[PDB]
Formats: sequence, structure tokens, C-alpha cells
Amino acid sequence: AYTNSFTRGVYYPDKVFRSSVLHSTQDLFLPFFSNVTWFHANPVLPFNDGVYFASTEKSNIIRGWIFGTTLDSKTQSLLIVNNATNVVIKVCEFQFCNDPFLGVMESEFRVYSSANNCTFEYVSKNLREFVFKNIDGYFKIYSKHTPINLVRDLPQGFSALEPLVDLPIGINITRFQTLLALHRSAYYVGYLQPRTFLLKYNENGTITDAVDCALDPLSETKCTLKSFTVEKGIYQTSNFR
Amino acid sequence: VQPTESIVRFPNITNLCPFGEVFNATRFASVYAWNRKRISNCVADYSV
Amino acid sequence: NQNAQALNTLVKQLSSNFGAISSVLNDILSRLDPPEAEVQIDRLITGR
Amino acid sequence: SFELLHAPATVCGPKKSTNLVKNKCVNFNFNGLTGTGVLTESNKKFLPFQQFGRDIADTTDAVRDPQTLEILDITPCSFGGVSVITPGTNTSNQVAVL
Amino acid sequence: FNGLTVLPPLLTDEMIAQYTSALLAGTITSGWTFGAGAALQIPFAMQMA
Ligand SMILES: *[C@@H]1O[C@H](CO)[C@@H](O)[C@H](O)[C@H]1NC(C)=O
Ligand SMILES: *[C@@H]1O[C@H](CO)[C@@H](O)[C@H](O)[C@H]1NC(C)=O
Ligand SMILES: *[C@@H]1O[C@H](CO)[C@@H](O)[C@H](O)[C@H]1NC(C)=O
Repeated sequence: AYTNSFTRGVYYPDKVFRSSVLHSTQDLFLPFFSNVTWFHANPVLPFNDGVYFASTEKSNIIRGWIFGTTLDSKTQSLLIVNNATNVVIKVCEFQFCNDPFLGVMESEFRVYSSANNCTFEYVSKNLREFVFKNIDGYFKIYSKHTPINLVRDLPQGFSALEPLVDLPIGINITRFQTLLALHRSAYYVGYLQPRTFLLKYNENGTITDAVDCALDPLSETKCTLKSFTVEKGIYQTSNFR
Repeated sequence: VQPTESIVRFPNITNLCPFGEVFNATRFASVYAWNRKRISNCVADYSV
Repeated sequence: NQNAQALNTLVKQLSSNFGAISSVLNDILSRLDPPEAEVQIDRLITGR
Repeated sequence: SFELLHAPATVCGPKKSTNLVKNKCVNFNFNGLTGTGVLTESNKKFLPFQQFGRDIADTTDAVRDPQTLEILDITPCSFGGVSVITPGTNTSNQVAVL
Repeated sequence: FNGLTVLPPLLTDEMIAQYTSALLAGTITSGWTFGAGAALQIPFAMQMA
């Protein structure tokens, strides 16, 4: 089905610290009060410039992501998994099957069968959320974890996402998939676009609130004044062309 | 006042591009069939 | 408020390239020799 | 056999660091950012993904050295005008400087 | 900042406060007489009259 991304999908745009300035940024963000999907636990989805991703369960049934362009051999791809604690990242060719997953019977196999000329390796209720952005040869990943009590419902709250890793490849990515863990015998997807936001920092370089300028006239009024409070009066904001 | 001098500081030195397994290998190959081991993200010390 | 806003605008006007390659006197100098960096320096001077 | 690919550069040599100096006027450079000023310890808190600070008016004021992972703050070195106080050459030639 | 300097005012705030206090004392005690020369004392009730 569908649900509405209320005020989620905000990440730190850079490594810069600010004490109390309300900083306005022009970058890729998920629009406020946007339309997102209601997947249950799954098919393949496109990977336009940016994507959102949120998961929420008490049982670890969701594990890792699969990225690439054709999701077959002959095309470079990105793979992330976590068996129990060893996070594995691979950026190289693979041959994924029609039903890749890992059961927890209690067997755990059947994701892919291929390994050749591989260019990188690495070994390392609750709400989980990730933002994936691939630009100019780099791959950005942001994360945040917030304990909740809702079973499988998207909550009402604001939380910034901190950068996690970054890796240089210089490839083009168009589609991606996901793994699961059900048996052997619950996630969200959002789409990013160029927008304009102003952020709030409280003496510790932590993003506590944000306002999307293009949402409604009040928001662009706040953006013009560069303040979260507006006094009585009339203000000029833009033009009707 | 004028600055006394210029100082530069950079992070520690990471994985060292293990040339030691290419210049001190136990057995090289014949010229008609030569290895093509390639390096990747790491710090290379050409001074040594 | 007006004095502070005017001074802040004057400060913010420094971070503008004015159609040049950059808005810093160093990076323009450090990557281009005087013969063609002089044009960029002139544009920055005119804007400021 | 080196090469230059459209992909970002990944492999290259070690940058030669030098000893940091505090409470003097020097020309700092940490991972690309460069300028002058006085280096001093700052009672601030950063986040493990946060390199340097920028205050109001978009100025670099705090930087964390990438050797000790501690925050330092930078302030411009002393600048100011010089004024001359004189009683007039018709009276005396003594001069006070402010 | 980068070349910006804020000069301090010549008359510090307590000095201006002292001017204001002197003006108030003169107005209360001598009425308008001190504005034309030497201050001439007069009871406040008669000045209001
Ligand atoms: C999201 O879009 C679908 C069709 O694309 C629509 O049926 C649904 O009502 C939309 N959700 C919201 C919250 O507008
Ligand atoms: C922000 O920092 C102050 C001290 O600098 C601290 O008291 C406060 O708890 C911090 N806020 C957080 C961590 O949300
Ligand atoms: C200025 O100079 C003239 C002639 O030298 C002299 O008569 C006069 O007293 C001087 N006045 C002052 C204030 O120095």
C-alpha cells in the first residue's frame, strides 16, 4: 500500500560544526509529507539519484542490501550482508538467484554463486533507517537507531542521520534489491529530489529541527526570514510568473 | 603580527600498499607469462 | 539591526567568485601562474 | 604502470605531518583547510563525524587535529590601526602612539 | 573580523548617565533658571505653580 513520510529523512550534509546558527542548505532530501510505500515481509525497485530506507521490527529478519545496475554477471555490483555480527561489504561481480535470502530447517544459504576479480572487501521494538546517495564516484551511507514501541507502524518524530561510511568507485547504479529471513520449509522506500532546507543546531552541532521551504507559504516565509518564528505582519516571498 | 612559520598536520599512515610481497617474492614468473598484480586504495611509499 | 545586517552582508559578500574560478586568493594563485591568474584577481578586486 | 581514470584517485603517497604549536601566530593546514592565526584548546564538543567548526558569518573557528582527535580553536592574529597623538609641531616634537 | 574594526565611543555610558542625572537635578532644583546662566534654587511647588 502506501503511507506518508511525515518529517523523516534529514541527514548532516557535511562534516562542519555549528553552534547556534540556523543554516540553510540546498541539497538532496526527502520532501516533507511525501508518499512512500508499504512493503510487507519482496520485489526489485529503481535507484534514481537518492533513496530512503526504513525498517522496524523486534526480530532480525531484515539483513543487508543488494545494489547494482543489472543484478547479474558482467555488471559491477555492490553487496552488503551481516550473518550474525560480521558485516561484509563487496563491490564486484556476482550472479544472484531469483529468490536470494537467508533463513534462520534453520538453514542459511541461497543468495548467489559467483566470485571473480573483486575490488573491495571488509569484515566487521526498534527503528532502523538508512539513506543511500551515490555521487561523483563516492557512495554515502547514513544511519540512525531509535527505540520505539509501535509494531510495524512509522512513528511521529524527528531525528537526524549521521554519515557512516564512504567508498570510492565511480560507477552508475540504477536498481537495487533486498534480502530477508523468514523460514526454510516490513521496510519502507522513499525517493530523494533536489530541495531547499534550513537546519537548526543547538550548541552541540546536532540537528534538532528542519523546515522544507517549498512545502507551504508559511515554510517559505520562515525560509525568507531565516527563523523558526514569524511575527504578525505581511512579508514578500516570491513572484507569480 | 606575522606568522612565525607554516605547519601541516595529517592523519596517521594507513595500510602501506604491500609492495613487500612483490619485490621480495619467493619466485617470480617467466617473461612470456607475467603477473599483473594491481594495487588499490592504500598509501604507497615510493621514497623507500 | 540595520547596522548588523549591513555588516553581515559585507562579510558574506567575500565568499563570491564574481564569475571567476574561485573566491579564495590562495587556490587561484596556487594553481595558476600570474599571466592568466591576474584576470581572476582583477575580477575579485572589482567585485569586492 | 600508473594511470589516470575518471574514477576518483585512491592510491597515493603519505602526507608529511609536522608538530603542532599552540598560542603562537603560524600558518596552519589540516587536510586542505589553510590559513593563519593562533591555535589553542577549546572547551567544545564535536561528533565523531564532524571535522571542523564554522560559526556565524561562515568562518572556520574550531578544528580538530587528525592526530589526537581533540578540538582546537583558531582566532585571527592581532590586527589594528595605529594612531599618533601630537600636541602640534609648533609646541613640541614629542609624540604618543596608540 | 577581516579588517573590520568597531571604535569605542568617546563618552562612556556612566558619563552619559552622569549628564542625565545633572540635568534632572538642575530641572528639579532650579527649574529653567539654570538653562540661562547661574542656577537659582526655588521650591518645587512654586516651580510647578
Ligand atoms: C500515494 O500514491 C498512491 C498512488 O500512486 C495513492 O493511491 C495514495 O493515496 C498516495 N498516498 C498519499 C498519502 O497520498
Ligand atoms: C549539549 O551540550 C550541553 C553542554 O555543552 C549539554 O549539557 C547538553 O546535554 C547537550 N545536548 C544534547 C547532548 O542533546
Ligand atoms: C605658533 O607659532 C607662532 C610662531 O612660531 C607662535 O607665536 C605661537 O605662540 C605658536 N602657538 C602655539 C599654540 O604653539
